[PDB]
Amino acid sequence: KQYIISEELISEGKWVKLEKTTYMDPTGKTRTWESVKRTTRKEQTADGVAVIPVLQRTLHYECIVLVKQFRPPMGGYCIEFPAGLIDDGETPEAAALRELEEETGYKGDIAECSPAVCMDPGLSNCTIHIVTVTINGDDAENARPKPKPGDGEFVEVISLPKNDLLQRLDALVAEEHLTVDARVYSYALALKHAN
Amino acid sequence: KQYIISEELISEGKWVKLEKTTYMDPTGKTRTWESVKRTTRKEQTADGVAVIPVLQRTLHYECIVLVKQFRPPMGGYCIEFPAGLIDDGETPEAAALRELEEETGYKGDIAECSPAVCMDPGLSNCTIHIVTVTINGDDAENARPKPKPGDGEFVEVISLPKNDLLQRLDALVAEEHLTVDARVYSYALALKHAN
Ligand SMILES: Cc1cccc(-c2nnc(Cn3c(N(C)C)nc4c3c(=O)n(C)c(=O)n4C)o2)c1
Ligand SMILES: Cc1cccc(-c2nnc(Cn3c(N(C)C)nc4c3c(=O)n(C)c(=O)n4C)o2)c1
Repeated sequence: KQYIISEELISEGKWVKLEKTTYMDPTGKTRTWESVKRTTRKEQTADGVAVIPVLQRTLHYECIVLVKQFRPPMGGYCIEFPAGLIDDGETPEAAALRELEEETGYKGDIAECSPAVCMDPGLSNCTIHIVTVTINGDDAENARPKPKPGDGEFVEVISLPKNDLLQRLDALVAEEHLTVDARVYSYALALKHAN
Repeated sequence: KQYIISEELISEGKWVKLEKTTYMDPTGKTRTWESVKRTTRKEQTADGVAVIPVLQRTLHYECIVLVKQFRPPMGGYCIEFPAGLIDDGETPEAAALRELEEETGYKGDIAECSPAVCMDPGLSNCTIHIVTVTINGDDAENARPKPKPGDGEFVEVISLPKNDLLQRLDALVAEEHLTVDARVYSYALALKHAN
């Protein structure tokens, strides 16, 4: 009932561009929006993947494997699902598994993969697949995960119990410029509400 | 050990600006990032709020109150938690209850409120509080909720049972294409994952 009329390039970087979006509202009136888009999408179903890595161990509660990373847009460190762009010709599942191993060293198994879901629709067209990945933490390869030799990134790995995720997130994040990712927190919230 | 070095304005719009961010990695090397920022943040705890509205009625499943609206950056419709900017001097909780009532007509009670969390930390500094808000659907107030939408806003309200959220989201999307918000999906996903 609403439709895009035109989208005009305002400013383009290497990774991200800014667009003026002209669209029609249901009354037939023309309106505008400032839209942020990534420049790196080609034939992918979404810009990237977020990985929900479930560390499964027979002697432990399931943990969610999270990464702590400096994020320049945030001017501080962030606790996130392992995440990254889907490479050209790569599947969400493949990107998820690769990205998990690159960032954490864990070798996971696909559990499930979401449709493309939007990161911040009121602002950007950015989408990810949320790929749930199980990690056999008792398997010897996963005994001591190494974020797979060189990477170029500086990533601390954090494993938090699934049954206490939200509280463990709040605890971590009170100390300064360390922010929880919104999706991580949404996930944590539902774990808490569901019990 | 990592910190923002300089922030260079590339392009500033009314709602959103685009910056090239120079930061110091642990190696002592300077790197750049393209960062998106909202222009509308003031002296706030976060830019805005997302509301997780749990519609509660005796002898009924809890429902999650979601909103559907055309999102120009997505050039299509998205299913989201009610969300909007925190006004000046406003609390996250107050913004949440206000935003919930504006979009859905529901008058809710604060259940809990998150710290500021990142909408998309790899791209923007955008933060929200995720505010869980319970709605007594048996109260006369909420018998007949009336949205009070803003000039430009056209918001459809969709209430999905909490106990079957992920499926009902899928069901919605099968009926016709829309994008589910990532925070909504993360929430829905965790409801199934819980335990
Ligand atoms: C922090 C946060 C979290 C979730 C949602 C929001 C948000 N949703 N809408 C707005 C504000 N907004 C309005 N209005 C409220 C009219 N118009 C807008 C915008 C807008 O942001 N842009 C980028 C625009 O281009 N136009 C035209 O903010 C903000
Ligand atoms: C879709 C999605 C969802 C969640 C996280 C990401 C993401 N996180 N990092 C990247 C890729 N990236 C890299 N690298 C992987 C080096 N560098 C970057 C970027 C980058 O996006 N920008 C905006 C940049 O400015 N520089 C410098 O993508 C992508």
